[PDB]
Amino acid sequence: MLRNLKKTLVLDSSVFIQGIDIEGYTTPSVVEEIKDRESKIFLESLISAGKVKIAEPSKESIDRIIQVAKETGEVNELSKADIEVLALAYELKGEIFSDDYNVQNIASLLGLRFRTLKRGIKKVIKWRYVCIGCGRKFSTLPPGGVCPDCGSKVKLIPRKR
Ligand SMILES: [Zn+2]
Repeated sequence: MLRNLKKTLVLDSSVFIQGIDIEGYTTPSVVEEIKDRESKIFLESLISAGKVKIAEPSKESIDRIIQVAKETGEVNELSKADIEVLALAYELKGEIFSDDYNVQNIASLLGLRFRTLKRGIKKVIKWRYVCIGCGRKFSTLPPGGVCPDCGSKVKLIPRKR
């Protein structure tokens, strides 16, 4: 009776920060660090409403992030909650919800489909030019349109996204 639910989905700490009513699983790891009132009452209520169920990842799932992470460089430079949520969803091959700069990247290189929020920029810029040699990014054409880092020519590129 009346058991509407989405497909598999895992929710991050940040989802309980913004006020995003959604369903799925939550990490008993991250909730230990959730000290606010909004992000408590909301999380606990959705839990008790059976919108979200408790699940922490397998070790191999954590180690999965470590593999691709040590290949991209920042291996443990990411927070534990971050790794924990992401890992779990990769074991389920389901879905994720978050809106962090690293969280977005990791799910990207891991190939896992996720949702994120209506922000757009909070410090970053657009850009539109690329060196051909050292592959340096530019937002403008340098003098001669040549690379102040390798001397090679610079050319235009497609959209950021
Ligand atoms: Zn260059």
